[PDB]
Amino acid sequence: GRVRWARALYDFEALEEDELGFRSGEVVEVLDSSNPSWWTGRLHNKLGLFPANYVAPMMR
Amino acid sequence: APSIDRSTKPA
Repeated sequence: GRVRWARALYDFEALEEDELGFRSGEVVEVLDSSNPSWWTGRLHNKLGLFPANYVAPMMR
Repeated sequence: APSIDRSTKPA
């Protein structure tokens, strides 16, 4: 498969402006999971980086 | 508790 989503099981760790923040039980579409920790994605229509360690993808 | 470091952001 190909993981490319960010499902937050807990709050968001986005402390920066160039990042993106999600909430508990949320689905996010990742645009670039290439990285060893921080991946660049977007929630709904908001673009920003997120913690790939805090949340995990969702293969649907 | 997942710990993320911003010192490794997409670079």
